[PDB]
Amino acid sequence: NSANEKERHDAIFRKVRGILNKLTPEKFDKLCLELLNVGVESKLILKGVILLIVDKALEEPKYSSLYAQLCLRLAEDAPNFDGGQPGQKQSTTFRRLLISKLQDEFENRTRNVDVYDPEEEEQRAIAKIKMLGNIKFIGELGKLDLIHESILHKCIKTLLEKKKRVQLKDMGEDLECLCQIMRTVGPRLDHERAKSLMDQYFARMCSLMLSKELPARIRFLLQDTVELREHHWVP
Repeated sequence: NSANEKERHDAIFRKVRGILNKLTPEKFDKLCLELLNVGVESKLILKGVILLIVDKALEEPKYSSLYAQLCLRLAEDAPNFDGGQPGQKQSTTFRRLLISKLQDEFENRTRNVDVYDPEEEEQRAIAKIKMLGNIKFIGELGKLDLIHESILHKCIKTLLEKKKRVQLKDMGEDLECLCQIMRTVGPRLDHERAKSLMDQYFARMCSLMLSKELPARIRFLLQDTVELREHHWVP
């Protein structure tokens, strides 16, 4: 294309970043409409929009919920650019690239944590916080059927895994995140084919809720989650 066409694309991306910056529960409705007006033009523009959204989500995980809703709107309204049958769950360009991108962030954020596996200690603690933010955003997307079962199980597996370095006394926020995910996605993941895997997860959970190394709040949070499953997740 031309140099001006490249400039036009770059100005749109700078605009998308601004919109994401001032995104709030109160402004959502309006800014969401603006984003839809300029961020669905083509495949190329969709790729950048997704890159920026995930960028912001990991910077402010507190708003995962908000950004997840933004992805839902785009998934439903953005036009398809790939080349389905009636009654089949919708499949589009946006949906496909979103799934792909989160798989990418998950791999990079994982590598940042095991980079050491002094000053380096402060670095690891920051990467450990990024990984949790990443997992929380994934949970929120799964809730709206924007990502699949495979990556969710991958999140659960890393949260329950016991590293040699880390000590049982330092897994509070890791275990707290797990209970969050479990209450958010647990019911949809726990179907017949998955009985074996899930049974395995909750056994591991029961043998930790009585640990003297974990705070009171943590082991009470595990007990409440376990009890919910024993009740077939029925309210």
